[PDB]
Amino acid sequence: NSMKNIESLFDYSAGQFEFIDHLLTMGVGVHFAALIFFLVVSQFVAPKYRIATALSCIVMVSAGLILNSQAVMWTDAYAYVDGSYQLQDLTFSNGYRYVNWMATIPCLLLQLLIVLNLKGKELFSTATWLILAAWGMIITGYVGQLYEVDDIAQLMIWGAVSTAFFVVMNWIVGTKIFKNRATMLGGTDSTITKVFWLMMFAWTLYPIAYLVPAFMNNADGVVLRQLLFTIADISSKVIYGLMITYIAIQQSAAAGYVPAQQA
Ligand SMILES: CCCCCCCC/C=C\CCCCCCCC(=O)OC[C@H](O)CO
Ligand SMILES: CCCCCCCC/C=C\CCCCCCCC(=O)OC[C@H](O)CO
Ligand SMILES: *C\C=C(C)/C=C/C=C(C)/C=C/C1=C(C)CCCC1(C)C
Ligand SMILES: CCCCCCCC/C=C\CCCCCCCC(=O)O
Ligand SMILES: CCCCCCCC/C=C\CCCCCCCC(=O)O
Ligand SMILES: CCCCCCCC/C=C\CCCCCCCC(=O)O
Repeated sequence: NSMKNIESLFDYSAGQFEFIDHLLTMGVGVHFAALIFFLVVSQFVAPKYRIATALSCIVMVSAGLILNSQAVMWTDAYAYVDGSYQLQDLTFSNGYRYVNWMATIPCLLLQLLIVLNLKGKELFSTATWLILAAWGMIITGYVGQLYEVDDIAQLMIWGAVSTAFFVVMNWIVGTKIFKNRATMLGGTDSTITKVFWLMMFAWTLYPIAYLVPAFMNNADGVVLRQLLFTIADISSKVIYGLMITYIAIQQSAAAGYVPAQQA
């Protein structure tokens, strides 16, 4: 599965290779550092919204484990031989990120629907359609990147299908946001709209990294992809979770929950 990604096609200078290593290991620290934050502030969240901060904790560990896994796979697969790091074993692939997205994405959507104050039949119903839409997006995206070396044509086609799901997923999310923001407390009706636009931006970096094989097929394209993934992870998971947390607390305060009001 690794011989199918462009990471296996190139040698890397010590600078390119250590930069990629430091990106992944930094992501681990950021994610686990934020996990502690979400764990601490959970006590300041009303039971109605407390599940939202817990799903962030799940996202943080899910991300940190796979970034940690990627970092160790990166240093196992390459060895500095004759002035460059060269592939040794076949143990590094990006497919492990797509497995991470399969898990974290439902949690990210869930935490959104919860602070939107959906409940009951609508929560279950809206969650089912979004998760299925997201899984169709992720799965077709995973199949396309298997061809990122061999058949760029198939990458583009599977990329097109994946984007169809992505567009439908966003129209559902946005529609639920704009039709349910008048229900949000403490002024969080204004914050949620900005969260939606934070999503649009952060999530759109992924398909751009997905296309790096097609417009920058060299060792600097590999660095660029990881840099885009790192920016995207931090905004779609950390910053997004922080703002979800703030909305969960603000509404808890406006709802009379004392620990939130005292914070
Ligand atoms: C031909 C080969 C087979 C191709 C097969 C894939 C093509 C269908 C792709 C997208 C349709 C998505 C439409 C399904 C979503 C409609 C339901 C929905 O979105 O409901 C949300 C609602 O707002 C919550 O209550
Ligand atoms: C790969 C080939 C396929 C490419 C074709 C892509 C077409 C892009 C069109 C729309 C994007 C929709 C973005 C979703 C933004 C949601 C806006 C929204 O939800 O509308 C407001 C709401 O309905 C009020 O209640
Ligand atoms: C870590 C959190 C999130 C939300 C990751 C999201 C990933 C996407 C929105 C990926 C999208 C793709 C598209 C739209 C088409 C090319 C294939 C991708 C799966 C990379
Ligand atoms: C088709 C794949 C299955 C996906 C189905 C998604 C299931 C989601 C179900 C409801 C989410 C409920 C969230 C947990 C309870 C918190 C709600 C609350 O107490 O306010
Ligand atoms: C772990 C549960 C996986 C979810 C399965 C149910 C939802 C699937 C959603 C869309 C399926 C898209 C079809 C992808 C299969 C074709 C790719 C291939 O050739 O193998
Ligand atoms: C993730 C992006 C989703 C959108 C993908 C856009 C689809 C691009 C459209 C096709 C342009 C024509 C493709 C040219 C042929 C290239 C394949 C080949 O080299 O054999």
